[PDB]
Amino acid sequence: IVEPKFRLSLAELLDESKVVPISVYGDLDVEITGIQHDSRGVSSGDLFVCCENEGDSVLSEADKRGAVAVVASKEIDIEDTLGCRALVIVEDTEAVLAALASSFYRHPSKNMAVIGVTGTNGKTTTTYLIKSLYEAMGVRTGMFSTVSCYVHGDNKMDSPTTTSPDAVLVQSMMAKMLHNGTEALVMEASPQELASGKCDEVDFDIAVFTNLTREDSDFRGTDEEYRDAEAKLFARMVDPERHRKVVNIDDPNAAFFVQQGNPDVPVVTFAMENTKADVHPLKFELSLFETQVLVNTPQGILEISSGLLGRHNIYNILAAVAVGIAVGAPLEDIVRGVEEVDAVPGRCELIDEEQAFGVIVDHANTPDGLSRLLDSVRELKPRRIITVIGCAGENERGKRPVMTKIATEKSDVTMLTSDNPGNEDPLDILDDMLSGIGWTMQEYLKHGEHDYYPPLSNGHRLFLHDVRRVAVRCAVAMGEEGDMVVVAGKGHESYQLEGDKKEFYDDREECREALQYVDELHQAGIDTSEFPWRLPESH
Amino acid sequence: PEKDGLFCERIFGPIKSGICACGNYRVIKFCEQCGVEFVDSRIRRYQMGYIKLTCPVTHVWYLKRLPSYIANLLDKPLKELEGLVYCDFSFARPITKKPTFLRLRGSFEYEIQSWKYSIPLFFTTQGFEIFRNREISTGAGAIREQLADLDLRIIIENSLVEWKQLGEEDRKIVRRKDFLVRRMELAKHFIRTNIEPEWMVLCLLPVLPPELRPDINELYRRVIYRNNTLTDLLVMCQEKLVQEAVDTLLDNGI
Amino acid sequence: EVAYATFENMEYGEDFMKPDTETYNWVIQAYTRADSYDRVQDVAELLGMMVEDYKRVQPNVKTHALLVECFTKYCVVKEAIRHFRALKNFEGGTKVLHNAGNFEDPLSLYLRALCREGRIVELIDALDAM
Amino acid sequence: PESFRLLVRELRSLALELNHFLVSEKNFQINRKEV
Repeated sequence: IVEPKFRLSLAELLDESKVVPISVYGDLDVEITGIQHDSRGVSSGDLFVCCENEGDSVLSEADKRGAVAVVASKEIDIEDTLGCRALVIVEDTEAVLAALASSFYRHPSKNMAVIGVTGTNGKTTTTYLIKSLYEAMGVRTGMFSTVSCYVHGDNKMDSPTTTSPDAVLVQSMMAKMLHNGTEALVMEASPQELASGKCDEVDFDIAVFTNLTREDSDFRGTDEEYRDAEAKLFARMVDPERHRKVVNIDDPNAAFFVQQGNPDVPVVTFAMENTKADVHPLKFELSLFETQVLVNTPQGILEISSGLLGRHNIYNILAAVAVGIAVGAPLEDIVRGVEEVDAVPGRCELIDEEQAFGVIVDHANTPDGLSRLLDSVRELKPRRIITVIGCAGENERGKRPVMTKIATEKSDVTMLTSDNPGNEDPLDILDDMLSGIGWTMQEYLKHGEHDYYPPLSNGHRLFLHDVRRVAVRCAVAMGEEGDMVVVAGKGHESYQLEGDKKEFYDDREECREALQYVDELHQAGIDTSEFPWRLPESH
Repeated sequence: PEKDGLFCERIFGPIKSGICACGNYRVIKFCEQCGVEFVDSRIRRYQMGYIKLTCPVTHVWYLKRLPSYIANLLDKPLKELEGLVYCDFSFARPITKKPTFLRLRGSFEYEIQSWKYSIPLFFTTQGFEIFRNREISTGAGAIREQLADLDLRIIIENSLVEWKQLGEEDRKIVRRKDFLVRRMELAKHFIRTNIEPEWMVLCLLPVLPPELRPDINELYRRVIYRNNTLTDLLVMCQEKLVQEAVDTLLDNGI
Repeated sequence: EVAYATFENMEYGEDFMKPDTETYNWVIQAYTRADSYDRVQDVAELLGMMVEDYKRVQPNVKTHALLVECFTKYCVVKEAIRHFRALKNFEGGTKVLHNAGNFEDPLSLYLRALCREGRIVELIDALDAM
Repeated sequence: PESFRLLVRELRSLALELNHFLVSEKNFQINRKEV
């Protein structure tokens, strides 16, 4: 991947961005080769933007790393503490930050087709499906997702491990795709990013609305503010000739979004249950390994066989179909693009190694995320559900008993383990989890001495192990014909934080490697139906 | 005196009062070139050293001198406990305060077949080593895990109820009763003192000051030699050689 | 051992130095609140020495409260019950045993030990005294 | 005394410590003698 080079003077950058400074000090002709807001990422020749929440030590760090000009909301004594050649004072640094990044990178979003997907659920899988849909038509398509970032095809970018990319970063990578030949792009438009104004300078072409449910406890706002934040993307649907709208009409809110923006913009409706939608399924079949759906579209009917699981993924397929319908895509490109996508990482990702039970890895780490995930697995009609779940340490202490009660009431077998202990002892977190069903670590360990763990009041089984690698692989070894093993918590994350070091750990690899070697364990006489294992030489 | 040896002047002090290893003299704190403390040479009569054992070894006083203290505290016959130290045995489920998932228990004279190939391969070797010494262990280290994990208050209650049951009910009942009284007496003393029962297994070996060993030196050499050999390999046969040598140094003729 | 050396000075001294009831209470209290080692045998031998001195020495409220506290701590419950019965007849009684909640609250330990051993009839009689 | 100081070191070789404490009869403070 080729790194673009940008060179703009400070005077030109302000003039292009239309930012009116309160006061300017130093030299306005200083050449700027980069823009940064985090001091640890500032390089020599970069323009530093100081947010209101970063103190005086941050400014020195940016200056030490070679910042040549600084933008901040408050007056700073340049003459004795800063070696920077210029300083810009603005009323609001956060609002100006988006404008500065877009002007510096020359508004790359104006040279591509930008498709923004907003909603509480389905943003990542729909973004993965739509990118494949555009690629099936031969368009070099990039992607901005919570999981991954691509320039086009399989060319993965080394994305920083930040759940919400900043406004500078979004503009920075977006121009990189342009320099490398990207023609279209699909980005997730999360409510937090839309509310924060990070995506304010993105020229969206098509806005897709999936659904809205109050799930994100991280959102610092009311339900109306959460709803209006997503409406920002639909508010920009102004040009009828260029812009398109795709809405899920099963949501009661959907009417609110359709009224947003220019009412003359074309709208394509998709629904699983409402047959009044333009794009809707006629019949579908769900199994542990695949879904098959017959979808009625304004241009005809389509047959789709997808590796994605659950009925919530049918909506994501329909949204990709409707977006293909909206752009007038060839029906055959719609089917090929959808069927090409097999596993978006960490989103109910099926781990297939030609075995008789399904293994899915998901990022669900909340009581309501786990409840929704286990209800989607149950509708696939497995014989048993085996869930591997843990809780993060030093934070979110209130969900520990809650997630155990949910797992034990919806899963036939539950295996508690460690998700991210940090500096907390893993057996202390597991004691907090055990309290949600009336158990304690001491009682569980007593049952281990008698080599027998009794079931719960509902007849389900609970097992425990503080080593995640052991607990994940032991749960795969408990799988039988027609079961489902759900490894929740981490999803696509590739680190297990113990103490302070972020040891490399991938849940997908552990499930993949356990499936390979489960055969030799069973022919060696080991009975792994439950805890404890029965070796041939044990009685 | 050889550097870092049994007579080293880093560890035990100068052999000449006020004279360092390099020969620099001062009137009676550490030399910059060698590190000798400029003190009286009499400190070699009182300065201790120690040997860092790669593998823990049981103290021969508390294992072999009948009646055995470790065997009485663990309620295991010295025969089944001596093979864990000097024979090719292995003890399953040494600990009870951490999760386990195998139905093994007790002393295994042979080796578990599946534990050799299938289990290490299924969990990978790097991931297997983390929880390996929690399902089945071997050597004196296994004994130390049992001692460290003992619930001394459970021992007293279990011994008392078993003692009373035998009373309700000829050379074995009386002998078993004396065993139970000794065990509960032993547990009580640990509770009310600051002595930990796991200290009966040595992790470090204190070394006598050189002036008191101007036999013992050769015994120290053997312990260091085998202990240095064992850390180069990192086996069970070498652990026995280290453990046996420490037994010879501490108490021969046992 | 510091207090016991002084007690031996008195017990085997002249007549004007002989222990009184307060002297026995101090030495008993020293052993009951010892930091380490088992002291229940020392207390029980001191009690036997005090009983052998009955023609000259008689107990008071503190003697029984200390003895209830000692036997409860070492879980010699049947002996703590005998001395609690004598403690009931003394005015103040259980308040002295409570020690204002200090020294691990000997009043509560006596009640807990009665509950743990199913001596409920004794436990109710203890509550009446309180 | 050299007879007793040498004894302490030989006992230390067997992982035993032999400490000599003086308890003051005046203020009951415990002093560990340099042995």
